[PDB]
Amino acid sequence: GTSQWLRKTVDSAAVILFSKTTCPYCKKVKDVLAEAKIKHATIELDQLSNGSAIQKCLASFSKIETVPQMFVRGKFIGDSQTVLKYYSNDELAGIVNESKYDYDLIVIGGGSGGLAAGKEAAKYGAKTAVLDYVEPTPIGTTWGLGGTCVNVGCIPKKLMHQAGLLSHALEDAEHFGWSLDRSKISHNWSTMVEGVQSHIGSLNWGYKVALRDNQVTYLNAKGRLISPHEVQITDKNQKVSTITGNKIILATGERPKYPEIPGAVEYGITSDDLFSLPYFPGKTLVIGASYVALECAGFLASLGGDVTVMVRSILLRGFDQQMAEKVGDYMENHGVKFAKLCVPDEIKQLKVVDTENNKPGLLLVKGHYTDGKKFEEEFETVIFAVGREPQLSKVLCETVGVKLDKNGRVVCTDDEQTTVSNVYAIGDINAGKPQLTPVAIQAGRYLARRLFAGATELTDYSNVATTVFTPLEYGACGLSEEDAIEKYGDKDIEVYHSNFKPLEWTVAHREDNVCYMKLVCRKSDNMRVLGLHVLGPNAGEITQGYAVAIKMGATKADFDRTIGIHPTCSETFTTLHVTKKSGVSPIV
Amino acid sequence: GTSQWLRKTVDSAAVILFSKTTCPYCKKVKDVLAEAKIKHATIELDQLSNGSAIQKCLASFSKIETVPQMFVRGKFIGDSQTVLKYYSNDELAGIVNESKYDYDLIVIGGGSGGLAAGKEAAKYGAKTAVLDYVEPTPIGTTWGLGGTCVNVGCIPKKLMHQAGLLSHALEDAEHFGWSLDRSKISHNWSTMVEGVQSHIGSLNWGYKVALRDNQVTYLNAKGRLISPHEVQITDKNQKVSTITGNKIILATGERPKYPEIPGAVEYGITSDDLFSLPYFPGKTLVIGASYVALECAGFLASLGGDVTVMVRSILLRGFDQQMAEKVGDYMENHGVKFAKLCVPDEIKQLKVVDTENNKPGLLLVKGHYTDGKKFEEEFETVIFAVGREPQLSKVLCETVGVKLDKNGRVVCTDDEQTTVSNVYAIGDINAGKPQLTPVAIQAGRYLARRLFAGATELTDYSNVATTVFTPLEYGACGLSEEDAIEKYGDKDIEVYHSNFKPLEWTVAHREDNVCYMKLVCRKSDNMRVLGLHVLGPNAGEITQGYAVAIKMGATKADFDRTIGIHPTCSETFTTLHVTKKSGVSPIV
Ligand SMILES: Cc1cc2nc3c(=O)[nH]c(=O)nc-3n(C[C@H](O)[C@H](O)[C@H](O)COP(=O)(O)OP(=O)(O)OC[C@H]3O[C@@H](n4cnc5c(N)ncnc54)[C@H](O)[C@@H]3O)c2cc1C
Ligand SMILES: Cc1cc2nc3c(=O)[nH]c(=O)nc-3n(C[C@H](O)[C@H](O)[C@H](O)COP(=O)(O)OP(=O)(O)OC[C@H]3O[C@@H](n4cnc5c(N)ncnc54)[C@H](O)[C@@H]3O)c2cc1C
Ligand SMILES: NC(=O)N1CCN(c2ccc(F)cc2)CC1
Ligand SMILES: NC(=O)N1CCN(c2ccc(F)cc2)CC1
Repeated sequence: GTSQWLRKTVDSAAVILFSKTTCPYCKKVKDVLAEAKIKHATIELDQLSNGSAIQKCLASFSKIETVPQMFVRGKFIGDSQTVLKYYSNDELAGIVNESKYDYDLIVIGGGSGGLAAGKEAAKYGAKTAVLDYVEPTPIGTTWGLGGTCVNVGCIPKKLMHQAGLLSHALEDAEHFGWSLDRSKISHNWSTMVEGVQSHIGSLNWGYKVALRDNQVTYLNAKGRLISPHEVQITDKNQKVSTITGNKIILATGERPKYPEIPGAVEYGITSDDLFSLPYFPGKTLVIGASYVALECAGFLASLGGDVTVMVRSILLRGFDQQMAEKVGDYMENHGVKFAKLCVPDEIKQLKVVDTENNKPGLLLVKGHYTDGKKFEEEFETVIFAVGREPQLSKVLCETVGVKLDKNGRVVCTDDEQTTVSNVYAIGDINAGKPQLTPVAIQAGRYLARRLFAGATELTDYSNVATTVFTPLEYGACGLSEEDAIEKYGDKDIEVYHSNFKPLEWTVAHREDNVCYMKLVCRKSDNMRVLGLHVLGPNAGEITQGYAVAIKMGATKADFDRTIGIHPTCSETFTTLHVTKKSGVSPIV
Repeated sequence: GTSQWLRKTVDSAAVILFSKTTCPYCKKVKDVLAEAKIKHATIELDQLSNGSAIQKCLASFSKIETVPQMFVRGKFIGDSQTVLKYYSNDELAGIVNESKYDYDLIVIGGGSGGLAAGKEAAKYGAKTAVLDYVEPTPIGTTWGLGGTCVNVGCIPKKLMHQAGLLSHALEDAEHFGWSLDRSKISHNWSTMVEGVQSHIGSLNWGYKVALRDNQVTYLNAKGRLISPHEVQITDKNQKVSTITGNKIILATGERPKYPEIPGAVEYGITSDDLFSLPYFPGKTLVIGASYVALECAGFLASLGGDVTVMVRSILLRGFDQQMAEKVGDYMENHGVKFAKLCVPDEIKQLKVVDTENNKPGLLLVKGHYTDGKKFEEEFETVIFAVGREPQLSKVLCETVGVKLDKNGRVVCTDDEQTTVSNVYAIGDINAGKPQLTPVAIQAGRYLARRLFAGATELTDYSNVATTVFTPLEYGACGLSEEDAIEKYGDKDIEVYHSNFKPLEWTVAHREDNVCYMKLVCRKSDNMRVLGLHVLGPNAGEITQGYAVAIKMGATKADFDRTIGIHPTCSETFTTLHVTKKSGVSPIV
């Protein structure tokens, strides 16, 4: 038990010191390592439950049981006297640097998970390389270091969401006594894209500075694992070479899909292209019904665009469908048009994009509805948001032995290990996990600590909260109502719910009964809260704190005995009492 | 145990039915009761663990052990056959209305607590009266039903805070691509006040409708308790009379204090006057440093005013002082002037308020700093925010025997009972309790259920979260850092903290390291979170959900294992790691 943990820690750590906070020979070794700029992990035995047992297990590697023991890459290096001997004879640098591999860790993919893993590993003395490359889109769009969320995801899409929210703030301001005239104000797309892109550029540069300051080697190159320890790299000049590493982390992410129809690749775009587009999209068709599809359609309409969404079946498949319907109904009342039960058959080009005068082209979209009727209409821009997929055949030679599932994602143990013992996978390519930026970051940092600092904590992937940043936002944590009913039966499920109205909406004359919240609870388990759902402003800020309580097993009685903060939207969760079974209206 | 509960429940319930969900004779009685429009409490014995014991205890009152059994004001009325006999003989109506008093419940005070208590009691059949009166301010200001929060508190102050927040939204809009010119836009005070007051008026009316629809008698009269069961009332024609009630709830609240200096009452105003003022205050001095003082100074500055705050000693006495200093520094960097360590000596009138042209007057303020130097400056408006106090020698004859503390608040047991057995107190006048609207509402509703429906649940007053709505908002739950250190010692306290920057502030070029958050934890109790603090936008929405986790005993490990929602401000709580003891900078 203790002995198996110690064996695993010693074999995998790059540089580690076993110590006690109270020993001056420890302190003497720490100071030498600091002065020579040797980073390392440290385990203070006097602050662990069974540190006395660990102290005795170390003798199986060092033949000693005493204070100060330093190891390098699985090898006992010495006690206090021996380390200082190496320091005084200028032998230490070569000892801490000798390795059978070029790197202790190679990270393939420089995004949310990969950068977090690489920076964390280097803090404990692991010699680390991070590889990142951005394959251009069909029209040629490319970007810098940081991954999907930083460049073409959460960061730019929430900034453009905020630009959309400010249109209603302009409207509201007149009712609160400000003298502007909303009807006389317009939006400039390229001015907003320039501000968004300047912030993204400061993030690209910040990550490059962070890697340099942690002594991480950054290679802007495409990586390919050709055997358990060998990574083939190709650079911007198509020069090819090979580097080796002890541990490997796969963190290459996904890219958008295109449907298999004429004209889609040639004449449509995706979210990869939208966030740096040099011209306003104009009259726009969004094909798809994911959160990506609805978030993009929502802010385009708030910025003054003429927007239509083509929905194959339902909105937000996999989310609570009552909440999904309320989200779509709000968008439809505030401008967005919906072509329901409809799919596209072909895109025809009518005008080429005017790259000179900075204007979109013009397209003819032909499709059909699920009963057979026809769809035909012209648009200036067509955006595909019909899902995302990894392309691991680009990354991973089949002979290496890493097992994939039927969707091409990596099959992992609960500690992110693949079917190849030294190879791990994190982020969106880890099969079956929520595909979210904070999950990738936690997985990457927690893994680096297990590999290189002797930690044991695993990532917990259950009950991870979400927020869809549609014009009226939707936050959730836990099960949808229909999933709870399927798992436990309707008779064992109680749902408390209410409409509400933000105080900010009263003077602004906004809608009385559109915001909505509910708690889905299990009767036979002390009214345990299985899922929480809220539609309203600032939904992500509302939901986050409740995720801690749900992690600890909150019940309805816990929400009842907690007192609200007034005046807020969030406080409505503390006084819910209308049940769905009762049939009493939730309006206020 | 069971028998003492049953006797207390039977003695004080107005109309109560003991029942079982499965018994058709009970259903037969229920149907009769609401056809005759008789409201009542119900206790379903099959839904309780010791229902068999309660059923045997009922025989001590009725001489029978079966269900249904119906009681009125402590008296057994009959089983199914007997109730129906009274019904078909038109005797039932007189039975259920027979009382030794005019009312089952008289509530003195029609505010947050009193309205909540009165409506809840009437739902279980208590015949209820709610008394409310508004003593005019020195300049004559008065308002309608609903109490301090609704008319001169939480509601108008947050609407005016929102008006101030919208000025920075106008500034931000240009950076996000909108074409307005912030420098050419101004604010109209009276347009704002008209919109605020129209919403307040809809609340006044809504409460009167609510009382009518719950069969509660509303008396717009001043009440005075002259003996345990006797309330003397004085109406708006100075007509005086007496009403009697079984239970009495005191819920009369507080009003603002004035300092004992010349000119203060004659020429200054308080928050009671500010929210309906017919002219913009102009150049304004705020005397005081409470949350009321800083919130009012904050929105007046955002609306274009020239504002000074005169601080006797410290800001936000009783709140965490690091956070208080950050709140004030932000205010001072955005225009609010502070006269520190300074008190007023006299207010001189230079111009009378111009009631025709709708303009303030002009005042000379003279004061002094604690070292003796002099303060002298002119202002158009002087607002006193130097505390609030009850005036129970106005509500309560000393001969009744209700004990007060040295500050004039009512001394109560943990079930809100005064030293007079039928008299209870809720809300701001209950000594030692947090003075907040949701606390008063919870106390009132829970008390009504114990009096008239046999409930046992008490109000929990510990770890109640707060938010101060200054221009940058400050939310908190639990102990300040200095209180935690005093209680447990500095070596048992660990503080995790970080600055942050809202994503919304990046493109808008707002400040990098002004928002701030920390967790104050107890080392020897598994790093229990003793206090949570955050300074930033939407701080009340951020804080609320974590108050459930703190109620449940959250530790630092609970925050660490919960995953963040991205991009939000709140997610920064899920990844904190810099400790104060380490000396590492919290900047980002
Ligand atoms: C439009 C959109 C909006 C989103 N909004 C949110 C949101 O609000 N909140 C949220 O939590 N999540 C959001 N997400 C999801 C989030 O972006 C992902 O969950 C996250 O980026 C996954 O991180 P990752 O490390 O797995 O991969 P990525 O961030 O995709 O990084 C992988 C990197 O590796 C590179 N790479 C690929 N192959 C190779 C190779 N062979 N060699 C070298 N480098 C390679 C890729 O080009 C990329 O730069 C959004 C996603 C999209 C598309
Ligand atoms: C400026 C300001 C801002 C505030 N902001 C917040 C905030 O954001 N959040 C928050 O939680 N709290 C806030 N508060 C506090 C909140 O207003 C109080 O905690 C709450 O109103 C107390 O309710 P209550 O029922 O105890 O008394 P009140 O609401 O004051 O109601 C008592 C009522 O009884 C009446 N009355 C008095 N004497 C008699 C009598 N003899 N006969 C009949 N009627 C009588 C009074 O006129 C009044 O109408 C604020 C307070 C102020 C002053
Ligand atoms: N034919 C190929 O296999 N690719 C590999 C990736 N590619 C590249 C481009 C830019 C960059 F900065 C890094 C790498 C070059 C061509
Ligand atoms: N004790 C007195 O001298 N009363 C106090 C009550 N006051 C009044 C005014 C308006 C109202 F609607 C109800 C009552 C009149 C004078």
